[PDB]
Amino acid sequence: KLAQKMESNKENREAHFAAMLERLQEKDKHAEEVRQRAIEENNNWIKM
Amino acid sequence: MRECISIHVGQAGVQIGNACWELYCLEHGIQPDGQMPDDSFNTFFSETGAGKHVPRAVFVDLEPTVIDEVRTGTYRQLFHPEQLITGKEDAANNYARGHYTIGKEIIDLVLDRIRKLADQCTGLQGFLVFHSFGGGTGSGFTSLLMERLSVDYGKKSKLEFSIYPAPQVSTAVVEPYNSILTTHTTLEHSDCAFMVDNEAIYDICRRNLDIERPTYTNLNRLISQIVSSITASLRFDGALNVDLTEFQTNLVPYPRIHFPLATYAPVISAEKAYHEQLSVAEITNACFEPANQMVKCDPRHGKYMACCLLYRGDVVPKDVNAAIATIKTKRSIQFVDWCPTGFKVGINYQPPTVVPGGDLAKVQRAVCMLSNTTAIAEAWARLDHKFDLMYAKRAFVHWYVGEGMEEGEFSEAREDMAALEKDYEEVGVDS
Amino acid sequence: MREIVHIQAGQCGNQIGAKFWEVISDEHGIDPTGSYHGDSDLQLERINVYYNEATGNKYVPRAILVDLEPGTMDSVRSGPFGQIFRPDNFVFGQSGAGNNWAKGHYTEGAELVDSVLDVVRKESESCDCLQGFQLTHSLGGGTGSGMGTLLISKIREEYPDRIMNTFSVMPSPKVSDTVVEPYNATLSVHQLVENTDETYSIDNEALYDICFRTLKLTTPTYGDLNHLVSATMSGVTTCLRFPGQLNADLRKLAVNMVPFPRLHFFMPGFAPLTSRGSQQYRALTVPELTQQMFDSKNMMAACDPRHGRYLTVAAIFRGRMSMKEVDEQMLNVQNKNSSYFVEWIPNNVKTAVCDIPPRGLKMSATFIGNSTAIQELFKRISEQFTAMFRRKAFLHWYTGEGMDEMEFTEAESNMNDLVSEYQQYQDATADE
Ligand SMILES: Nc1nc2c(ncn2[C@@H]2O[C@H](COP(=O)(O)OP(=O)(O)OP(=O)(O)O)[C@@H](O)[C@H]2O)c(=O)[nH]1
Ligand SMILES: Nc1nc2c(ncn2[C@@H]2O[C@H](COP(=O)(O)OP(=O)(O)O)[C@@H](O)[C@H]2O)c(=O)[nH]1
Ligand SMILES: [Mg+2]
Repeated sequence: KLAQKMESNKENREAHFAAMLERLQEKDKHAEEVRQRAIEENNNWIKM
Repeated sequence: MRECISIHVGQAGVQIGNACWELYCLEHGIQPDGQMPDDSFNTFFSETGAGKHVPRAVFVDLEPTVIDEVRTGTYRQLFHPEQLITGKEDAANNYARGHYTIGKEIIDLVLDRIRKLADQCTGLQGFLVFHSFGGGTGSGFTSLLMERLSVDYGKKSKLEFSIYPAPQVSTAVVEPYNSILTTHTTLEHSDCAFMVDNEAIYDICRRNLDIERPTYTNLNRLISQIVSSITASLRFDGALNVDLTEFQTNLVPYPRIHFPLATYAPVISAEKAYHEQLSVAEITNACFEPANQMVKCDPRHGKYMACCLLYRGDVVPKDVNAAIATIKTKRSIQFVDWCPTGFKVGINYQPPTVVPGGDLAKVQRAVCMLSNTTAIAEAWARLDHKFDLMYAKRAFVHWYVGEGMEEGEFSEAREDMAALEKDYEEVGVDS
Repeated sequence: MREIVHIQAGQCGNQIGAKFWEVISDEHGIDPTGSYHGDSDLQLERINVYYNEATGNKYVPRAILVDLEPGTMDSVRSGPFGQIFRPDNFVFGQSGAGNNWAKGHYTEGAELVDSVLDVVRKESESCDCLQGFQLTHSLGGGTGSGMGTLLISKIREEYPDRIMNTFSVMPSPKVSDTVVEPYNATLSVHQLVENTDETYSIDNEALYDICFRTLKLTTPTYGDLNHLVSATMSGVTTCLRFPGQLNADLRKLAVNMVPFPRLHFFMPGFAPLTSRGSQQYRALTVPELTQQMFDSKNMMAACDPRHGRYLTVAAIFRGRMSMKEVDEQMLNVQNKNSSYFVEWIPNNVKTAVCDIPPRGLKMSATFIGNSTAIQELFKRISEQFTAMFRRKAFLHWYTGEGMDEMEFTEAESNMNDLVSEYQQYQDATADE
C-alpha cells in the first residue's frame, strides 16, 4: 500500500525535476546557438 | 508489565513531551538524572542496572534545534542519547517533505530505536503519539510513522495527542493543508485521538491564568496537566483505573469516531489564595462549561455518546455521584438514543502536581472529562473550510506537487474529511 | 537548513552588498578583522547562516564578489569592512559589460561564469546544510543584470533543490546611467520569473522619491539610496539571522509567501524612514510603526499597496516593545483594511518581533508584502521598453552581440503575462 504510494511519489518528483533540467538545458543549447551566430555573422561580414 | 511507549514528533510534540516528562518526574519523585529515593510508574519508566529510571520514549524532529535544547537542558541525563533523534533539514511546514522527501531518510532509524524500546517491554500495550497538525514534521512525519507502526506492530494500540492549529500562535499559512493531509492518512492507523486546540489553551491561559501574551511554555504546562490526567490511570494504581483498551471501549463506538473532547478543571492562577478550595460539585460543573474545553466547539448543539470523568486527589465516590445527579437534572445534556450508560468515573488518589515557578496554583482536587460528542465535528468543519478557500485557487499546491505529491491526494484527503463530517452527522440521528 | 551563500554582481550589486555586510557585521558585533566583540549571545546564535567560522575567534562572510570590471572590487577592498572578505572569493574580469545585458549574459559574462561557479562550489561543499543562495544586483546594467541572471541559471542547474533568493534593483529614469535600462530590466525579469524562488523588488524610483520628497535631500547620491537599501536588507533578513519562530529559513519564508510559482516578487517596506546623517530622532510607537504598512511613502517599490491586494504579508518588528500591543495593532490593520487582503488565503499576515533593533534606531518595522500592486512596477518597465522597442532603438547593441529580436518579444510577453497574472488574482473572489 505504501510501496505503491512512495514509488508513485519518487516517480512524481523525478519527473518534476526531469522536466526541469531537460527544459533548462535547451536554455543552454539556444545560448550556444545564438552565441555561435554571434561571431559567425561577424566573420561572413569580413568575407565581403 | 503493561508498558506504554511515548513518541514525540516535531517541535510541538517534543516541547509538549518536555512538559509531560518534567511533570511525570515531579509526580513519581524522579530527579532530573533519573534517580529516585506504588510501582505502576514502571509502565512509563524503565530501570537500568544503576537504579536510574529512563522514560520509555522517543523524541523525533527533522531539524536539530528543539531536541538540541533537551540534550543541553535540565533533563539531559534523564534520556539516553539514542532516544533523541534529529535530522539536518526540516520539513519547511510542508507535509510532502515530512512524509516523503525528508522523512524517508530518517524513518528506518526511528523504527529501529522504537524496536529497541519495545524489546525492553514484557507486555507492551502500545503507543502514545504527540504531534502538531500544522508543521511539516508534525503532520508529514507522523502519518509516515503511523503507517510504518501499523505494519511492524500488527494490532497494537496507538493513541494521539494532536495539536489543532490556532492563528494567534500559527507559524504557516499552509497549516490547513497539512492538518487535512495528516488526518486523512493517520485516520485508519489511530485507535483514539485527543485533540488540543491551541486557541482554547491560549484563551484559558489569558482568562484563568491572567497571562496577557501566553507563550508555548504557558500552553504546554497546561497541556501537560491534561495529558498527566489521562495517563495517571496507567502510571498509578488507584481505587478506579482505566488501561489503553478500556479508554477505547468506553469512548470509541465506531472506528472513525475516535476523537474525544477533553475538559479540565480547576485552572487557578498561582496568586489570589481565596479562589480555593473547590468542591467535587464545583469542579464537575466546570466540565460542562465550554470555557474549560480543550477544543473550541458547542456540546449543547451536539449529542454525547460517552462521558468519562477522571478525578484526582481528595475525592470520594459519594461526592461524585451527588455531583453527577445534580448535572443530570440540567436537561440540556443530550445523549444519542443508542447509548444508555453515559458516565464512567475514575478516581486517582494523587492531587495534581504543579511545576515550581509555574502559573498554576496547587489544588486539593481536579478533574478531566473525556467526552465523545458530535460537536467536535465543528473543529473539522473550520479546518475543512480554510482548506477549501485555498484549494479552490490551488494556492500553495505547487509546493507539495514539487515534492512528488499528486493533486489527487488533496482531493482524496478532503473527500475523506467530508465523509468524517458526514459520519458525525449520521451518528447523531436517532433510529 | 543552515548556511546561505551570498553573491554580489556588478557595480550596484557590489555597492549594496558591501553595505549589507557592514550593517549586519555591526548588528552581530563583528569588527572589520572578523573578530566578535559584541556583548549578547543572540548575536552569535545564528551567526553560521551568513558567516563561516575561521581558525580561532574569526568570522568570514560566506560571500562571493563578482564583476566584469575590476574597479568596483578595489573600492570594496579599500572600504571600511573590505578586509573581512575572503581574498579567494573576489572573482573579477577585466573586460566590462558596458551596460549591455547581452555582454553580461552571453559574451563576457559566459567567459567568467565558470571561475565564479568554482568559488560558489567551494563555499557550498563546506556547508553542513546549505539553504541556498542570496544574490544582490541591479537589473538596469550589464553585469549585475545579464551575468547575474546567467549565474542564477548556472547555479540552479547544479543546485536545483536549493532556494534562490535575490535583491534586484529596478532602474528608474530619475537615477539613470544609461538609456537602455528598460531593455536590460525586461530581459532580466524574464529570467527571474523562471529561475528564482523569491525576489525583493528594490526600486530606484521609490528610493529616489523617498530621498527627495521625505528626506528632503535635493540631490540624492547612490550613498543616500544605499542607506535605504541596507536598512531594508537588514530588516528582511532579521528572521534568518536571529532566533525566531516565523520564516526562520529561506524555504519556510518561500512556503509562507509564494502561493503561485511565478508570483514571487516582493514589495518591501520600512519604517521609520531615516537619512544617513539623521542620528536624532525621538519617535515611533507601535501604532505608528503599524500604520506605515499601507503607506505608499514607506514602500521600496514604487507601487501603491492600496491599488492592489495582499496575497501574503510578513511583518518584522525590531526593538524593545510590547508583543501584546503589536498583535492588537496588527489585527486592527487587517480588520480596518479588510479590502486590501485576499479572502481566499486565511491568516495570510504573519508577524515576528526581534528584541535587537537596527543601528541608530530604538524601534523599527520591516514589511515584506506579496501584493498584486507590484504589477505597477512591471507595467512601468513594459511601457518604457515598448517606447524604445516599437522603433527598434539601440537594438544594434544587442543584435551586435548575437541576440535575436525574438528574445526581446518573448521577454516582454512573459513580463506582460506576469502583470496579467497579478490582475487575475486581484479580481479573484472567495465566492467558491
Ligand atoms: N501547544 C503547542 N503548539 C506548538 C508548539 N510548537 C509549535 N506548536 C504549533 O504547531 C504548529 C507548528 O508546527 P511545528 O511543530 O512547530 O513544526 P514541525 O513539526 O517541527 O515541522 P517543521 O518545522 O516544518 O519541520 C503551529 O500550530 C504551532 O502553533 C508548542 O510547544 N506547543
Ligand atoms: N541603488 C543603487 N543603484 C545603483 C548603484 N549603482 C548603480 N545603480 C543602478 O544600477 C543600474 C546600472 O547598473 P550597474 O550595476 O551600474 O551596472 P553593472 O556594473 O554592469 O551591473 C541603474 O539602474 C543604476 O541607477 C548603487 O550603488 N545603488
Ligand atoms: Mg520545526
